[PDB]
Amino acid sequence: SEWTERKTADGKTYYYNNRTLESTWEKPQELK
Repeated sequence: SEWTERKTADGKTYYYNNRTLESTWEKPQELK
C-alpha cells in the first residue's frame, strides 16, 4: 500500500513512491 496512487486531472494516474523515488505509471503487482 506504500505506493501513492494519485489520480490527477492531468489525465494520468501516477504511482509515486519514495522507495526508489520512482513513479510507476503502470500498475505494479508488488504494490500490495
